[PDB]
Amino acid sequence: MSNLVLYTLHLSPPCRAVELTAKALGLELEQKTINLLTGDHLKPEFVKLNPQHTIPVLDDNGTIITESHAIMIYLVTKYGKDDSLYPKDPVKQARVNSALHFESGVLFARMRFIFERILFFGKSDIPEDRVEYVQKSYELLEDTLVDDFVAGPTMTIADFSCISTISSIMGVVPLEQSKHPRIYAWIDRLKQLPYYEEANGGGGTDLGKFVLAKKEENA
Amino acid sequence: SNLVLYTLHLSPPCRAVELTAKALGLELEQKTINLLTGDHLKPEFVKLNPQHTIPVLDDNGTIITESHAIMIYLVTKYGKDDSLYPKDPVKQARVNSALHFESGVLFARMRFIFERILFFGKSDIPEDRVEYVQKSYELLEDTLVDDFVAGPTMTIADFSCISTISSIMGVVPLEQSKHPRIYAWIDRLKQLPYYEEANGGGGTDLGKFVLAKKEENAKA
Ligand SMILES: CCCCCCSC[C@H](NC(=O)CC[C@H]([NH3+])C(=O)O)C(=O)NCC(=O)O
Ligand SMILES: CCCCCCSC[C@H](NC(=O)CC[C@H]([NH3+])C(=O)O)C(=O)NCC(=O)O
Repeated sequence: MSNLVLYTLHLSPPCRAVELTAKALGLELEQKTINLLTGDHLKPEFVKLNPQHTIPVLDDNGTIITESHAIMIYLVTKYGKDDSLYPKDPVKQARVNSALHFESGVLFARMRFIFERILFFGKSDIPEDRVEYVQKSYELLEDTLVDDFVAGPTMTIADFSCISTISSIMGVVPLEQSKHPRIYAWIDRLKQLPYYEEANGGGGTDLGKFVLAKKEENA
Repeated sequence: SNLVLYTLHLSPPCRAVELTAKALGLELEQKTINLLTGDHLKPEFVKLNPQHTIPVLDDNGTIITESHAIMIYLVTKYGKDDSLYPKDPVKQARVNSALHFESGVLFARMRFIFERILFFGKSDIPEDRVEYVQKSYELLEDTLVDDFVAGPTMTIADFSCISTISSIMGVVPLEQSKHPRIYAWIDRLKQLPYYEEANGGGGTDLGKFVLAKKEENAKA
């Protein structure tokens, strides 16, 4: 059939989670750039694909899938050769599902509460409370990492959500190494992947850099 | 033997679980975790959930944290059919997408509003917080193309959404004339014979309690 299509932007953290998932699955993704910065997500063809007007959005031969965590689950279920990235055991799957919602309701939400007002609303500060909210999220991630990976002894799509966000926010709200030895060790694991820098590492670094740059530019 | 829920009825994600349990005909044994007295910060609770949030499910020794994971787990283990959580990958992707919209958008913005009031002695709701919330309503309204959030059928994504929306509309006004789809979706849900007991009273009461805490904090 047709190559999977991702409506996407490499700077976007949930887009990078899907790109790591694809690489892990040995899937090739056709990327169509939706540039948020020149407003492409609000242009009206894109709004028909996604009424929430967010990226990523998946086009699988006419089946449209919105939302990074739904996209990654969809890809593993349909294109996985096993369920190592997304367990089929109800209990180990619950540990993954709980970690995905941690990423969306805590890690990504708090990051967005910090980045969006700068990238999109023209602000030039990061308030004391935002810093504390984010740093609290780092601490929750540290406490969750009782195992090598976020949702157990094995790497799952919940690791990809988590690192796509953490690698972006770390260079704005500092993640100090000694308060956070478990996160540090975990980053190291994921960096061992052959596709890590390419599918996430650098896009994360660059998003952090870009927010600081646009913030001096807003002050 | 008893499925146990570590819970507080005012908490939206606890009520989402309560709705799901009713929809499946399950009976939950509820154990109070009083967040207002820091029950969740105690070592006994942190052992159950290192993120120290409610709800936590205890299924005969098996510990399942996080409302959305718990609802899935429960439908997976106890559902007689798949209508509340589909097996079909595409249909299921539309529910999973609404669940992450509830956690990442509806709940996270409601908590960005409530938490500072209930725990940090704040008397205000900053302007931007109100704007985040109003924007969450508009996104939900645009999502409701069908009768329910993830299609023509009611799913666990409806329980998660209403538990929250029923709590925040008490505090940040959800204007009827601008959100007629949300109002019609609410009326569908309140038809459920277990709606009031499982959700309606708690949602209303959390709204009230936030409004009362806010006034209290503005005195002293
Ligand atoms: C260059 C910076 C990249 C932006 C950083 C935030 S990620 C992009 C943002 N995406 C989301 O909010 C997606 C959240 C959703 N939970 C998912 O995981 O897909 C968006 O499309 N926002 C557009 C909108 O919401 O209107
Ligand atoms: C008076 C009732 C008001 C409670 C409203 C917020 S709900 C309770 C709050 N729960 C959560 O954040 C859980 C959200 C999570 N994604 C889920 O759905 O399980 C909590 O335990 N918070 C504790 C913490 O983070 O320390």
